[PDB]
Amino acid sequence: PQITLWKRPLVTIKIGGQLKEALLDTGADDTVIEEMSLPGRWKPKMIGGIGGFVKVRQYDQIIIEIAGHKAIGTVLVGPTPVNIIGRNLLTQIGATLNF
Amino acid sequence: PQITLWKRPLVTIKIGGQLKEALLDTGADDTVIEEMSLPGRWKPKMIGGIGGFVKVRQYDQIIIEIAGHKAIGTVLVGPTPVNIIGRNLLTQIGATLNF
Ligand SMILES: CC(C)CN(C[C@@H](O)[C@H](Cc1ccccc1)NC(=O)O[C@H]1CCOC1)S(=O)(=O)c1ccc(N)cc1
Repeated sequence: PQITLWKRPLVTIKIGGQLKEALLDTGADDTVIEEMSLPGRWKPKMIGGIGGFVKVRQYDQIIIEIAGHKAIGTVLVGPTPVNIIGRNLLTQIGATLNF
Repeated sequence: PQITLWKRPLVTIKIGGQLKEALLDTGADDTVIEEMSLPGRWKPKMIGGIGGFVKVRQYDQIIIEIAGHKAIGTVLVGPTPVNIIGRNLLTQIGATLNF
């Protein structure tokens, strides 16, 4: 698909058996999802943006289905106001910015 | 151009005659620039990011060149980890996300 940016680029994802809406965000280095349980080991991380930093849990080797495409990578879980698909997974689905 | 996302999508912008680096950010509704002098009056705006809400200065109808493409629109000035080009100006330069 070709997604225009007149509105927020929101897509459905499936993660841990759950359907969520997420923003495709080229300015996010990594994917961060609202609080949920994920399998496996995690370690703490701080991520920062407008308004400062938030503490998240970093899970590796997580599979997400993004607008029907599967990708695997690191997912950060924490108190984000919006689910964000970041570059670490956008690359895997072949997403590019074009102008 | 086509910009892939293996690295941060950093481009050169020109604003006030000065070259700056900025991040193309589909997850940002608005464009946010580090502190600098811009002409004209400003009005208050609250924007929310991952860490919370913050007050910034809104300048309307500012001329900015982004990776060689001319835009004229709203620029917010405030404490930002990086200059961010948001959807309000990505749409003016015709940017789309493709996968
Ligand atoms: C600020 C950029 C450099 C980094 N952020 C991504 C941005 O796309 C961010 C995404 C977002 C949208 C809505 C609410 C909360 C966050 N939009 C954003 O702040 O919009 C503001 C700036 C002007 O318009 C409004 S991030 O969320 O802090 C972040 C940082 C690290 C990772 N791993 C994940 C995300």
